[PDB]
Amino acid sequence: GKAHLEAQLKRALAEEIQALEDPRLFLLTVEAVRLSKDGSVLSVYVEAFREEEGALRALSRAERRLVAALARRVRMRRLPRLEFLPWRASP
Repeated sequence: GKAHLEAQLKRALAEEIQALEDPRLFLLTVEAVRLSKDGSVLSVYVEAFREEEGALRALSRAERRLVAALARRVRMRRLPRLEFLPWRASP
């Protein structure tokens, strides 16, 4: 189901973000993810160490490379696009 795919995507994305070198992402962690009803978009809730806005911009800028990274490890015909939000916003 949905909950299981979200767990796989969360662990996968947390690892792919850790693989990025952007200093704005230092010590950033992924608190949760939520996929849209149809799987079109994955909302990713993160906890930034400093300058939360800067971390969100860094992830947003890396969105295409991150989706490419997910496509290499998750089996989905079309991977969801990513929306990055502050951890306080998680459902």
